[PDB]
Amino acid sequence: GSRARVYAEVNSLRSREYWDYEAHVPSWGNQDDYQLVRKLGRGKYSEVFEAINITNNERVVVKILKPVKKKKIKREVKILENLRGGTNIIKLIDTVKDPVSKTPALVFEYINNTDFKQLYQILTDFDIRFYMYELLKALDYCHSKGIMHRDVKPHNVMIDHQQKKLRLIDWGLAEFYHPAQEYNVRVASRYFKGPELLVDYQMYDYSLDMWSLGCMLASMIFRREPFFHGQDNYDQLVRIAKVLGTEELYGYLKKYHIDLDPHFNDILGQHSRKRWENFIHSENRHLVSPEALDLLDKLLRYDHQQRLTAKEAMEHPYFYPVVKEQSQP
Ligand SMILES: COc1cc(Nc2ncc3ccn(-c4cccc(CCC#N)c4)c3n2)cc(OC)c1OC
Ligand SMILES: [Cl-]
Ligand SMILES: [Cl-]
Repeated sequence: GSRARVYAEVNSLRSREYWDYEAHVPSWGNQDDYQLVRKLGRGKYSEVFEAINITNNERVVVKILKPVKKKKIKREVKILENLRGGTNIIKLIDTVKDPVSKTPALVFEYINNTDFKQLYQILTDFDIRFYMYELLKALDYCHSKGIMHRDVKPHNVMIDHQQKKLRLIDWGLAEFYHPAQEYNVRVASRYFKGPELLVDYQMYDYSLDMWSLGCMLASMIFRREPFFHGQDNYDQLVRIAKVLGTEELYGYLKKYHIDLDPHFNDILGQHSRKRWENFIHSENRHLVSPEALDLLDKLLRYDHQQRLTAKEAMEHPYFYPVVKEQSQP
């Protein structure tokens, strides 16, 4: 068995109403209050449009939800309501339906986001520390509120690089953590899936998000994006094992009594645990420090229970420059 090291009992200590999302009843307003301007993106079960609120000329974003169980919609809405006002959590402004189609939609604050594929390549050492610290604030907050995001990746982190404002978005895969609950492993996006997901270990927790965050950190400081570039879910674990080593993998599986899909027998091979310094070269050297490598080593661990918590990560020396700069000249 496995239990989160932090925030394990959060939900059981709260009113049932807090976590019993199936009982939540959203109030659906009129989407006619919003003029859609342009498409910003899409997902498996949504598309998102920039919009103007006709009544007050506020620029917002409208996420039109594609056909899903009402249950998944209630989950996302209740989670967003529970996290509202939290540090660096996207603000849910309203829940609306189009009168003709009857299609439900969520309205969020607009962030003047720079595409990560443009942004990450101009970030300084300090900028990476700063934004990673901001994202950690969001994760410590949601974890403290009993919620796992389960889809941390650059696409889900909106950054206004002028305002220095970061928001964690797309809470559609987020879930309430309950100790000993077995969860579906078909979460996250391939390059950000923790080893627990890839070996079908269901008793995971908030620490899944910390794997994903470590993947982001590695891509930012080393400039190899994505960092672990699997061709499929099987190959994803092989790419991880080429860095973290196979001995440590087999150790992890034995510790948690995880049976390894035998398709891995012929593709994993035997790999040493690598030095993180191996990834340094002339074009990324300025973004790498001993502190960054120590943090990465403590996030990207097979054993989910051994990974730093969001708060432990915030306390790491890598972020000392950020903590110091929070008092302006
Ligand atoms: C993403 O690109 C851009 C995004 C934004 N701004 C923005 N602000 C808030 C939210 C909330 C959800 N979203 C979103 C958008 C697209 C897709 C998804 C994923 C779920 C679905 N479908 C969420 C948001 N996007 C601005 C831009 O330009 C100013 C962009 O262009 C760079
Ligand atoms: Cl979203
Ligand atoms: Cl250190």
